[PDB]
Amino acid sequence: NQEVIAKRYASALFQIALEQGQLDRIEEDVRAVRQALAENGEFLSLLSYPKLSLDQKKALIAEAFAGVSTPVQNTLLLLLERHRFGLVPELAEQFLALVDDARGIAKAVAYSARPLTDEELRALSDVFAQKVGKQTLEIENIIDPELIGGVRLRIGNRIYDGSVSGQLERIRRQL
Amino acid sequence: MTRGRVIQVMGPVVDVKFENGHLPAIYNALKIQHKARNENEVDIDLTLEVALHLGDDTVRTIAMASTDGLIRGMEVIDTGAPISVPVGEVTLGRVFNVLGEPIDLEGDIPADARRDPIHRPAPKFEELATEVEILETGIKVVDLLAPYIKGGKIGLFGGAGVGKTVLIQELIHNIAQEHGGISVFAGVGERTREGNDLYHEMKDSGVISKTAMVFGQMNEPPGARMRVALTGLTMAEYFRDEQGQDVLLFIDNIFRFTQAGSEVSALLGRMPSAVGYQPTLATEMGQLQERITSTAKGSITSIQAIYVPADDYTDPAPATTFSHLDATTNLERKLAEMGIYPAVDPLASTSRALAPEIVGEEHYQVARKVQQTLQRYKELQDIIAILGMDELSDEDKLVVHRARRIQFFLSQNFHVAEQFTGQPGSYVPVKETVRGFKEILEGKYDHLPEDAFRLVGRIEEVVEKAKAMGV
Amino acid sequence: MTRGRVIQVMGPVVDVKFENGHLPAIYNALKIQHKARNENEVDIDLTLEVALHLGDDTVRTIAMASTDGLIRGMEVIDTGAPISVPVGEVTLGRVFNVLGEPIDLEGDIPADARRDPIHRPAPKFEELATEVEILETGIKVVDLLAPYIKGGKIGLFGGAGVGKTVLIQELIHNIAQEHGGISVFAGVGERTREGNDLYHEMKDSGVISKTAMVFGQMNEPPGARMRVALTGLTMAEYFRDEQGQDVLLFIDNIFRFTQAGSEVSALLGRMPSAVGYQPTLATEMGQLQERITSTAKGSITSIQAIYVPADDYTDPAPATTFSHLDATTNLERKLAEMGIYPAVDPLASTSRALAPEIVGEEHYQVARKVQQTLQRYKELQDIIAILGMDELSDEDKLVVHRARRIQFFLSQNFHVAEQFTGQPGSYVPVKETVRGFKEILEGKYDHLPEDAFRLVGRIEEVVEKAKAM
Amino acid sequence: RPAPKFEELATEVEILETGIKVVDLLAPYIKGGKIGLFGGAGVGKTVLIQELIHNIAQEHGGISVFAGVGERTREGNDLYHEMKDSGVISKTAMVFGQMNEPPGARMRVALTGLTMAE
Amino acid sequence: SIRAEEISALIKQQIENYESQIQVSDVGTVIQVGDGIARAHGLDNVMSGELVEFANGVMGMALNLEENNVGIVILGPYTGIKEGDEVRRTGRIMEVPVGEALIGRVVNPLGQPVDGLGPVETTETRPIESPAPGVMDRRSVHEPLQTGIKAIDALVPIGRGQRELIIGDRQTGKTSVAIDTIINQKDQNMISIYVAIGQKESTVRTVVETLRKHGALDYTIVVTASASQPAPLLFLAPYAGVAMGEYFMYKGKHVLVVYDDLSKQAAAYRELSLLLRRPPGREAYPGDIFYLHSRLLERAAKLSDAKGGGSLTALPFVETQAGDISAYIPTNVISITDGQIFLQSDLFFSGVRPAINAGLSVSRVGGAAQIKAMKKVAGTLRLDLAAYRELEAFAQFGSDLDKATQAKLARGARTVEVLKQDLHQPIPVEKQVLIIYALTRGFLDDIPVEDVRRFEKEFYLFLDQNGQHLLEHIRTTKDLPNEDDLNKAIEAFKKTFVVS
Amino acid sequence: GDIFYLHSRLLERAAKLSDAKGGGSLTALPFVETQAGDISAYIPTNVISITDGQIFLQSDLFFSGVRPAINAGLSVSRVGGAAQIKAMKKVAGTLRLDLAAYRELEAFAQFGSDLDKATQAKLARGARTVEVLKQDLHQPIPVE
Amino acid sequence: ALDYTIVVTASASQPAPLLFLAPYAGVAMGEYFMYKGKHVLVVYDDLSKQAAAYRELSLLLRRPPGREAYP
Ligand SMILES: Nc1ncnc2c1ncn2[C@@H]1O[C@H](COP(=O)(O)OP(=O)(O)OP(=O)(O)O)[C@@H](O)[C@H]1O
Ligand SMILES: Nc1ncnc2c1ncn2[C@@H]1O[C@H](COP(=O)(O)OP(=O)(O)O)[C@@H](O)[C@H]1O
Ligand SMILES: [Mg+2]
Ligand SMILES: [Mg+2]
Repeated sequence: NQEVIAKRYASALFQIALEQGQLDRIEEDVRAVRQALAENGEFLSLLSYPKLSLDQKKALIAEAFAGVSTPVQNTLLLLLERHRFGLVPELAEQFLALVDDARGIAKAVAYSARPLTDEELRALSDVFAQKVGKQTLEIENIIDPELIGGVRLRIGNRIYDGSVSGQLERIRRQL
Repeated sequence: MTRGRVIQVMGPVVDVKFENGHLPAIYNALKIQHKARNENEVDIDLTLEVALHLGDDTVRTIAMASTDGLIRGMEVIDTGAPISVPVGEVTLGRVFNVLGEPIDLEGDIPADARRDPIHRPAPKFEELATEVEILETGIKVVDLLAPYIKGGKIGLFGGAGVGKTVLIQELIHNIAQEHGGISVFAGVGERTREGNDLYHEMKDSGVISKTAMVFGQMNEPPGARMRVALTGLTMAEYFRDEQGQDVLLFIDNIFRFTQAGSEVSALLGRMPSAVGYQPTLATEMGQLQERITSTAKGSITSIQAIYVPADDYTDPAPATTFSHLDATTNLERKLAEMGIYPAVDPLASTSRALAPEIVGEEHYQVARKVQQTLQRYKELQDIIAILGMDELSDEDKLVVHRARRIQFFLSQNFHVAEQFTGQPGSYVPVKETVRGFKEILEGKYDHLPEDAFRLVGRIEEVVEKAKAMGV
Repeated sequence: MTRGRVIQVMGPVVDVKFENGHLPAIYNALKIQHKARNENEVDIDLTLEVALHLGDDTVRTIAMASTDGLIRGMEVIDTGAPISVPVGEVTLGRVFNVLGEPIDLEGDIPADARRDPIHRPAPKFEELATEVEILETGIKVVDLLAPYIKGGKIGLFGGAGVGKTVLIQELIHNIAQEHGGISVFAGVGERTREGNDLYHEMKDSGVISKTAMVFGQMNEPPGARMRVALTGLTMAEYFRDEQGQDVLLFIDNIFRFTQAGSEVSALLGRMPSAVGYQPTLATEMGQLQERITSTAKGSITSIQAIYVPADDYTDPAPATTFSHLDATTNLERKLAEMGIYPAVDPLASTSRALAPEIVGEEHYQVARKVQQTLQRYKELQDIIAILGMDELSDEDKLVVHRARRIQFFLSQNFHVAEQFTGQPGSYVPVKETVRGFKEILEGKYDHLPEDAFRLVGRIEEVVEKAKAM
Repeated sequence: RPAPKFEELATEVEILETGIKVVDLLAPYIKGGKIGLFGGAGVGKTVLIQELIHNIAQEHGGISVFAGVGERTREGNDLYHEMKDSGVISKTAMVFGQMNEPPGARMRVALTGLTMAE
Repeated sequence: SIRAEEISALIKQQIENYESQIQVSDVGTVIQVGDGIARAHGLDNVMSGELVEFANGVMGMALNLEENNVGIVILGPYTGIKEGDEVRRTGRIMEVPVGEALIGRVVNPLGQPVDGLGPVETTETRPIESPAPGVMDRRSVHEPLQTGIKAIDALVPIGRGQRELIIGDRQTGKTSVAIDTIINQKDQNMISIYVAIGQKESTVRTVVETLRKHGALDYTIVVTASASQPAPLLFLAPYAGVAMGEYFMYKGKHVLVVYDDLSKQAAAYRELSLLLRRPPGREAYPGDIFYLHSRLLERAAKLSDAKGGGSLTALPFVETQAGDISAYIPTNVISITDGQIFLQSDLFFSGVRPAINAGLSVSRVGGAAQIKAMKKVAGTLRLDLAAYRELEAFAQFGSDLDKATQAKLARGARTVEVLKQDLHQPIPVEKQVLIIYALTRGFLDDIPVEDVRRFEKEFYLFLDQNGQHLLEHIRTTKDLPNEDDLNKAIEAFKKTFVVS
Repeated sequence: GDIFYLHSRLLERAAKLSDAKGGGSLTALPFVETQAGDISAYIPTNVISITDGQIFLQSDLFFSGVRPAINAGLSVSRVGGAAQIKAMKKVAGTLRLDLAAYRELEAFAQFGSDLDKATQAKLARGARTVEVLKQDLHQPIPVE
Repeated sequence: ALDYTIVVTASASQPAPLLFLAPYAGVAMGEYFMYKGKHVLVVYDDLSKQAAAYRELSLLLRRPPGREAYP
């Protein structure tokens, strides 16, 4: 139930970021806030503590997040007043997921046994960006050597496995 | 200088939010006095009591009057105490509201009068008194088969339209005049009509100036119908604590206490218990019901009418109050439909005081022999229903022949039922109904017709009515 | 734009999200039409009825067919109106489903035909009929003992094997013969083979060229079966309002309507009320059966089979229908095995109409005297069993000799049974059947044999069947 | 562990011969089937259980296993001392998770007696 | 654990202006719609129980004023209300337009004309939920409410100001007893109100036409909530009827209010509570299903002389199932009212109409309401029926002793033939007095059973041209005339009457 | 869910320890109040299925004169016999036999045929057993 | 009889969906022979087990239960 409530907040912040026309200053700041809240987990236990009054928690956010953008600060101060500060990293991650649909960029993860050169990465990125419909495509490589001399590509929830799947389909079709 | 907003208004139930560290307590009274700034607002004079704490400085309350008009963001004045009720001999001869304020149009109680809070812990174990003495009522079923205890709690279990308001008014007519101590009638959730008839009967019969009256009748929202029994109770607790006075306390429909708790409990955030009742059905009627006790200072003899819904004695609100009462009289719809008034089930009615060291050995064995013949006839009911009377083996015919006479002679004409039928009513001492039931069980009155025993005070009037019938 | 997108699918319940401000109103229809673009997907044609609004621009619907294949994210088209059903002359003789589509293989209705909405408010207080008129069926045992009302609700408690469908076909034939009135059948949740049997019997009867049928049968989802009586009734309302004529409307087993709404409400997530019924039991039954009224221009009268679950009349599904019934016609098996057709039980069939203010004084006295003589003859059965036929008295022997003539006179030759017994059948007006039962009760036709009274129309032609024997 | 499969079962119904004449005549026991004892106390249910264990381990060589699932620690101790007295205990294996234990133990006692018999 | 106000564009317009101060509006937009129950964000200056107006024009009542949304109950057809419609607040707490100009009209529970005769020009409104008259506001019931039905006016009499339940199965004549006691109020100073709750619109139309035929719409007001109307209008029909009666009660006029089937209101409130997901109790009715009817029927009082002297007598109807007087809603409404009239079903099938079971029909407060002649005449009427019914229950066949053979059975059969009536024909109280006198004193022992109805019908026409002194004595002095002259009048008619 | 576990967790604690543990015991007497005598309710059928037998008290026997109100036909002991002394066992056997015989033969004696002497002796025996098994209040009797 | 019959088994040790899907597999194996022109006889031994397994599936998927918790 938590992810759809994060999605509501992220879609509201996405609509106000698309309406205000300050999209990059919102996006990089929410990325920095998500990194800072993934760095330390004791800040949620600090803001869940009952003897601190709501004005002290609001001043604590306004002091600790003094450099953030104004719609992001208003969003987090609404999240504090709703007892929803335990829901902020998921909505930050879903906000960065939804802003890349506006940019058109998709994030792909490629499991390769050998580290691939950048020219083939750019070629497959342009090819599957023309296939999937993206303007450009971001490729994240891994150094897992379990693949049999190949690369398997993950485009969201639809994967392109061609490394050990040949031998797997061979021993499946043999029996 | 700490006040609180209104957050939620949900029918009878209001959420109030204070500053941090200034929540009142549970059970404190909260006041709202709003002044209707424009034409889109309503003047409000409303009192709230606290039921819960919810966290985030909020308070879950229960209102005492109608909340139609409350706006979100309206300010609430805390009082710092529970609902304080004016108490003393100021209350004698007056009619009161749930909030202690007088409703009888004779004036208002001054602000410097003594006021006791509604809510207090029950009397302890070392303070109680357990002497059992019989209260003579003049009702033949009550005097023979379930005697009332002078200083103990008493129940009047019935359905709807079966005879327990008539029984409570005749117990007042037979007890409350000659009592010599303070009465309190706290009517909880019954007809506002019956609060008027009873008050004018107290006026013209001269009983009042010893009776305090508290009415929270069935027009009231359920927050009032809960705390009405407790404000009548604190009025009686002043007398038995401070003055050592013997107190009568008549409560009409103490069922409506638990029903008014059930109406608020869904909105208080509680889960429903079996049969739709609140979870705290057994302890809300244990915090009320353990304050009506006879302590070492004074004694409260309390008679309580208890409604039984859908004529279902297994319902959790009448079933969890049998364990609080010393004497019960279980009225039955069938006995009222046969014309037997009072419609007291002689077998489902029990008492602590029917024991030979208290009631006497002759009384005890006549009562047990009466119950024995009525139980044998109750076992014969099915054979009489299907096969008829003609199969019974000449002792069962005699048991039926005596039990018709017994269950008709338990019926009695009342002084209150003179307006119903014109028959003037009777008062029967205990030794005379023992003598009459012993003479019925001996077989001395087998030759009379069985319709000669209906609605008759004592057994010489059975003989007179049978002569008037023409036997 | 009103294009939608599916979010949730769980059984029949489908959640669909539109854009903001472009929401469909409640009870609208939503066309889902999907051509499968690859071998993974499946072709879908599926209609949804809007039932709730959940917030977040979404809408919870109930489905009219199976939801197998619905993908999260596929396109939903808003119709802009509730389920539009064809009405007019183009519906006569045609078998329809709840969506107003022809089940038959005869053809399709063109798109330019008139289609009127399925959900309509009941006709107002201004527009109804002040008086109570009688509905003349031409059956004697109906028009004498349990008379009908234009704008009435009548209960059939027969079951199978007593000729319920024969009464249905003859009421269609008689009203469309004498009153010029179209009938509408609506089988709310009935066996499909019995629906086909009923269609072939009404085709063989020839009655169909004048009726219209709606079958949303048992295989369909509960959202279909809850709305089938409404699309029979919307077909009847065209001939009530636009044509202005006395229309029949047969709802077979309206208990299937009540429990179809019950299981729709259980799918929607509502708290169930007494006896497992949907909280909205009485108001769903009211929104059905308050459109069955007699207005100033025409009427819709309704004959409704009632299930009577665990055979008690205090269960809420019989109890909220019996508060709308104006008459009952009990069909008994021992009258069909005796040889009396129709098998209407003369003592259990009651009517609210059977009163001297509504019907008249002479009809009332003759009908109550018929009920008294049949009640006395039903009491005398054990006396005839243990004492024999003789030595009862003169008076009760006259009662038996009168009441068996009355009991066999209640049977008619139907126009429906002409292809079975060859007898042409008759429409008997209410004045002539009151005169016939009056002349039997006086004793004028007492000397005739009792087998002349069987299967005969009126009292002028029992003399010829006594003459032939 | 999963149940035995379709081809692993026995195709014919065979009769578990007990040596008790009410059982052998009027209600025979399937070798591999499930039986119901409907008895309280005073009916000799423990004596019937013991002669079942004794006759099966005498004539068939079959081990028994008593798995007591949440029933009356007093009766479990009575049954264990009667196992010791009868001398048929050295044939059975006993597993007791009684009413005093939490419902996880009462859930899994029948299955651990079952995996001792398997 | 989703909250209903968590709406994406709504959260967007909340973080529009969070720390910058925003002036709060008196309009709100709907979040959820369904089953006649809505919710709306906005409306923070709304108050509990206020009429709110949708953009469609449908009224609504704000029940629950929660923290960020307002639980609204839609009073009307809700199929035109969408999410995103704006809700406007009126400023009034559940008012119906009530006036003298509402007499003879057929209205819905919101006071809008349904018969289509034009608008209703009233200048004054009255709230639907309002406190009952207190303990010092009342007075004992002492004035007769004449129904014109002989069994009610003799056995179970109604006083002006009491609440008497009229209970019975379906098709037992509750509505006919209502229309008879409304038609009888033509000579009196009673303002009738007929509240039809959950009835068929066809029968309400025929009810209004039989009221218009007997001239009854010069004083009656019909408040109609149909069976097709949603449960929020069914729930408010008795409260609208009471709020329309209180205008005339607190001005000193005397009002009769009839609730046709309060079991329909209880079922619609069960619906309206279970769609709010309130946990149900016995027979799935909510916890406050008693308080539903007690807030209604305790508001019907006989006021004191210090408050003008008006009165609201209420005749609520409860429909049982198979004659069950010990169900949950019948025993809830029995313990609110001052009596019951038990219309029994098999007495209605046998022909006894009005089919009053006189054993189970009680009038508590009545008896101080009879007219001092009906007391003397009917106190010896009631036990004849009682004895006759419970001895014809067993003494079907066999010879009996001559008292219980004839003086019980034949007298009881004459009582049953006396008390039968044909509908919509109320008898005045003096003719009831004289017929039950001629019965109980023994002047119907000679006349056979089948001629009692024609004896009564011809005796009324005899009285109207000869016994004007008797009838004027019972009008003015309210007591029986001197028995020599009255026995002379009855014997003078028995000399004339031709026995059949 | 854990209401059976609530009652069984305390009623299994009432034990008789062995001679290694000291030999001390703890016998218990829990009470369950039925509602109009339904043994088949939820809490009675949870507590009946824990305790080592039960003593049914009935109002039908309370008001017919049998105080204590024990329905000794339905009342079960699950130890019984191992509890009693030798002298109580020897005579409680035949007392249980002829009280069960009288409970069977009383069924055919409320109306009708006026049974012969061969079981009228058993009915008189059983009425004397019922009259022996009554007591007063707070008068306990020793075993002898 | 196994020259012409087909046995479809969802025994009690299998999970609730196979118990749910056994009768629909029955008609899906029978309708092939029905629309080829043959006559089929399908026997559903204890549909109450199938209803109880669908009750189990609807309750563990958090669907709102009706009477006897059947959905
Ligand atoms: N005194 C009477 N004499 C003759 N007929 C009567 C009498 N009273 C009532 N009726 C008839 O009984 C019929 C049913 O009565 P009525 O409809 O008033 O009862 P009801 O309880 O309102 O029925 P429902 O609840 O089903 O509407 C009416 O058609 C009416 O004509
Ligand atoms: N002793 C009595 N004699 C005659 N009638 C009685 C007697 N007691 C009760 N009744 C009748 O039974 C009814 C009981 O009503 P009441 O006790 O006032 O209501 P409730 O039981 O709901 O409080 C009354 O209407 C009265 O007519
Ligand atoms: Mg009362
Ligand atoms: Mg009616």
